[PDB]
Amino acid sequence: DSTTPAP
Amino acid sequence: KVRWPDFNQEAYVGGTMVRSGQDPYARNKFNQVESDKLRMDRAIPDTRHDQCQRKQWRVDLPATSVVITFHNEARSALLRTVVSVLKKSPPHLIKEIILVDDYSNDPEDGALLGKIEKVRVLRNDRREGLMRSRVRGADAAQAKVLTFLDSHCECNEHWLEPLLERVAEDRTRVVSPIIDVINMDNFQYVGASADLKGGFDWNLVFKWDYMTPEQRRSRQGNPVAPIKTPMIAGGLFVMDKFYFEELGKYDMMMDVWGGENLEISFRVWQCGGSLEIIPCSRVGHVFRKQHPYTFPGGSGTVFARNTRRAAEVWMDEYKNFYYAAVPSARNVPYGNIQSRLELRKKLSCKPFKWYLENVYPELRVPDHQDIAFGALQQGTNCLDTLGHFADGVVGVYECHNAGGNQEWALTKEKSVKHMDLCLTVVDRAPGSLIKLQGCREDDSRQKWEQIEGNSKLRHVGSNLCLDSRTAKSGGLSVEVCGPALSQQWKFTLNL
Amino acid sequence: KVRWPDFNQEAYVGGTMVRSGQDPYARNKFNQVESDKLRMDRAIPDTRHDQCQRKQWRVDLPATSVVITFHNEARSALLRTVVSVLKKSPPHLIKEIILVDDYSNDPEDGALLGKIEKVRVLRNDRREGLMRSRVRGADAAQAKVLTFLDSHCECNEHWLEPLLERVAEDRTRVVSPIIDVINMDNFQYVGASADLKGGFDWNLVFKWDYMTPEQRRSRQGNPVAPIKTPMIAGGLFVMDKFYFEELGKYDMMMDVWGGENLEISFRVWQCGGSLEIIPCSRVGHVFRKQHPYTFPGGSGTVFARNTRRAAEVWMDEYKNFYYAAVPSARNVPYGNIQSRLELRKKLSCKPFKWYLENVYPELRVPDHQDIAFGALQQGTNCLDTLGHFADGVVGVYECHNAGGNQEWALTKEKSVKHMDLCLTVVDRAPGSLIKLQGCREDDSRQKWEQIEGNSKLRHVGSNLCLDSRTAKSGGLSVEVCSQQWKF
Ligand SMILES: CC(=O)N[C@H]1[C@@H](OP(=O)(O)OP(=O)(O)OC[C@H]2O[C@@H](n3ccc(=O)[nH]c3=O)[C@H](O)[C@@H]2O)O[C@H](CO)[C@H](O)[C@@H]1O
Ligand SMILES: O=c1ccn([C@@H]2O[C@H](COP(=O)(O)OP(=O)(O)O)[C@@H](O)[C@H]2O)c(=O)[nH]1
Ligand SMILES: *[C@@H]1O[C@H](CO)[C@H](O)[C@H](O)[C@H]1NC(C)=O
Ligand SMILES: [Mn+2]
Ligand SMILES: [Mn+2]
Repeated sequence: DSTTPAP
Repeated sequence: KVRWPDFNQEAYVGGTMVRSGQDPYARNKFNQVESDKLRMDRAIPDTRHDQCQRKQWRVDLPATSVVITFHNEARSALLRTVVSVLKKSPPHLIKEIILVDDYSNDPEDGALLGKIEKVRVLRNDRREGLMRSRVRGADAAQAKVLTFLDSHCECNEHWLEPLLERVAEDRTRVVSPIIDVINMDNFQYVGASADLKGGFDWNLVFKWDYMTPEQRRSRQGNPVAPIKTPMIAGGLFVMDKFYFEELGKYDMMMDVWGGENLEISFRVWQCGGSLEIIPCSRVGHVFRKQHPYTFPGGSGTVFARNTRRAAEVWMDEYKNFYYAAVPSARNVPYGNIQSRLELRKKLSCKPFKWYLENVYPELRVPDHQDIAFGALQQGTNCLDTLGHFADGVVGVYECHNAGGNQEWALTKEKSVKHMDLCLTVVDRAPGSLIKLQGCREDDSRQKWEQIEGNSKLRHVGSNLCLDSRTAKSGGLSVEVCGPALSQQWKFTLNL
Repeated sequence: KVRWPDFNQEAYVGGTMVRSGQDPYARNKFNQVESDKLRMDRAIPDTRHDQCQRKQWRVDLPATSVVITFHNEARSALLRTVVSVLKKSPPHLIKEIILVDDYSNDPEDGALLGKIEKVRVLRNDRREGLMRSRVRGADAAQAKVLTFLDSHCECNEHWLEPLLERVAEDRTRVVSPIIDVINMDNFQYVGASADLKGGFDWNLVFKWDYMTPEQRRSRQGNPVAPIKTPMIAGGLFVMDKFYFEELGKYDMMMDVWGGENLEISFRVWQCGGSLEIIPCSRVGHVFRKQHPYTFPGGSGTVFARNTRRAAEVWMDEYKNFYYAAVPSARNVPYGNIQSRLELRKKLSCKPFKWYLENVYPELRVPDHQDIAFGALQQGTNCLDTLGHFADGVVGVYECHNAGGNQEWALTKEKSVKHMDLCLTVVDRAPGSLIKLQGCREDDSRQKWEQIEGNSKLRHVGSNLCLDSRTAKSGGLSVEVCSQQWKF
């Protein structure tokens, strides 16, 4: 499931 | 071979452009029309701290081989990653750029870029995934130091020297830049916060933590010093090549995408190295919400398989907290892990307990005999101390996932506790407010039990359930067990 | 002289009882009917950590004089404080209990208790307040060590030995028990948390801080070890008597109800001593919401006077942060502080900057140039990051006063910031969402200004104001001047 999240 | 400024960007990108009227997000899950407008070497703001903009490093730094893997990347974004490397890095520190084409539909995406100075392209003849692709890149690398980047990044001013400086001084450091944000809709480059460290909850999904007030205060004398991090994001890092080999590269049986970052972060820390984030090094990345490519069969399952391979090798008994957060993962087959286990023995790695105590102490860990742990959720609200202390009432606020006043456990002694305070039934009369009091293992007024498929909390020996109907006008109460929504409560981890 | 168990509690308490139908909170601001039901030596739960209950306590320790001041205390509560001392303490460690009657309406409240073993009573012939009353007690004390308790406390098992152990080893330590809660409505005794330290915000009102996760983790190997504290609550502590004298007792010109906890905490730390909380020592206290007695000056005004006298002597330039939080205090006369200043010189005390760096580093100090600080309120909602980071939207949730994602500042550079992130006008078109981005003084997209009597936020150089109408369906937006915001 979901991608690497944003800093 | 062509020097990058002589490369014909319009010829390369043009031909794959978004056709008239078509959806500009479909191919890449970011706005290709906006990406294609940009010059290959477009100017971006300098997001580095003031002190970086004059500071330094040594004068003989080892050169690096830059490895970039891609599968059906947008031409404009790939070209721009490559030229940001060539333009922003001192030439003598770039040995080569190795492009690993991981079975893209069109082999020309990669091959056309082989004309550019220092670019070598390697095409996988079938789909291999980012882990096996990165390793193919690393195996072909000629330089002493490896650099990995995703295929939609943009390097900023003097991004490289601060990274190399660290590994040149100590080859057991694995180091990353602060990762700036390239917006997936408009492609604006946005400076990220420098006060973050990498981390994760017990579901083993990567997340960003703010540093503690204590950590920030200890850095006031040098605010651009390296930041030790429990975990790297995973796509952008620099590592001594031989150290990468000795430590076991990556686990070759992980597929497609996810959580090789987890695996390598545990392995480095447990086996004697360190992980750092380097504030003076800035690189932008196109963060997106969805994967644009296929997973044989299904991203959910592949991510869980990969994650299991990491947990079963590195986490010892603490893997059971992962399975408490993601119980469906127990049914996912993960294959043979023997050579990874033999690798751990051969390297003399410390146990995961050591990692938690010394590397990630701020990850909150359940007591071995806890029945449940985490937040206590009702809809989008969470059980909250309201900052109260003993003899105070308790309430709800919107769940914030920051822990603190929304952190609780259900203990072996059947108490619902925060710190050394426990939910206490001070009065059994329906409608009575409950209070926080010091936990007393004998005190029967503090005993609670889950019921109805772990969906509610009943006071042991009674027909009273925890109830939020009074929350905003006094606090949580005890009420006769019944079908109301205000009596629904779930812990985030269930043992 | 009578042994405490032989004392006739019903005779002592039973005239002064709440008459039929009358308000049981009026006299004391706690429930007197519920207090009067209790036996003078009623059983209370042992709230100590497991490890405390196994320790065998030294008893080869210096004895103490216990000083208890009171003004119109409920007979049942005062008796109970005295007997909890006599019952729970080894007899040889109690030299005496000195009751300082601070001009109670009825002198018999105190005098009838003088029959009890070890009890001495001192009556002030006019109202003096707790600071001068405590000093009168201390001056009369015969023992080497002083113990102070409020007149509505209940000592628990082996409360005293762990306190005396500390000051016997090092006389510059001033030590307190963990203070359990005696509920002001039902009088149940409730175990307090052991994970607290004392502290204060810039308004100089005492408050309890949780220890940090880091502090708690360091203590895992000895969870009942002394806790160093920046400040004591003030009413329950043990101190070497000669040390109390040498350090300047209390400021004799403070009145009624102080301030004095603040003053003595600063003085001890700055002048070479320490403050501790001792987990194995447990004593209950009737916490109340209002004072039941009169204040000639204040209470608002007397509290500010006393607090002034502390700030002006001990805080150096940092007093200006107190006045920034409580500007009305600048108009409150506070009298002569000369002998307190001469005391500070004479003792060679460190500056307040030292105290902040070394004793209370976690107290956040607005070394400026901030225009505003805190939560940004709209009705019952607060500006909230939603846990988002750079390039994320921003929103509202209900105000929780816990800080964290609802903490913001308006800087000298005119930016609205959380950590190193700033509210950024990414697009000037009305209805555009704003985003969080790394702060740059430059970025004119990050500049904001208060308007209309600090009731709204306008984007500098535009006719755009911060607007919540989009909050639950995208995030906060910029809109032509839901636009009400207050720090
Ligand atoms: C549990 C605790 O730490 N309580 C402290 C809290 O006050 P409290 O909020 O506990 O106020 P309180 O009225 O209980 O404290 C006063 C104590 O001194 C007595 N008294 C009071 C007024 C007076 O004019 N004469 C007199 O003798 C009173 O009867 C009681 O024994 O903070 C104060 C700061 O000033 C004191 O340090 C208290 O001990
Ligand atoms: O099967 C794959 C999946 C991903 N990638 C590459 O691995 C990098 C990381 O993937 P992505 O950017 O999809 O992950 P995110 O950064 O969003 O977590 C990108 O260069 C991808 O093109 C690849 O080469 N093969
Ligand atoms: C996010 O983690 C994944 C895990 O497969 C990849 O390492 C990807 O490259 C990461 N993205 C960033 C920006 O590091
Ligand atoms: Mn990526
Ligand atoms: Mn009191």
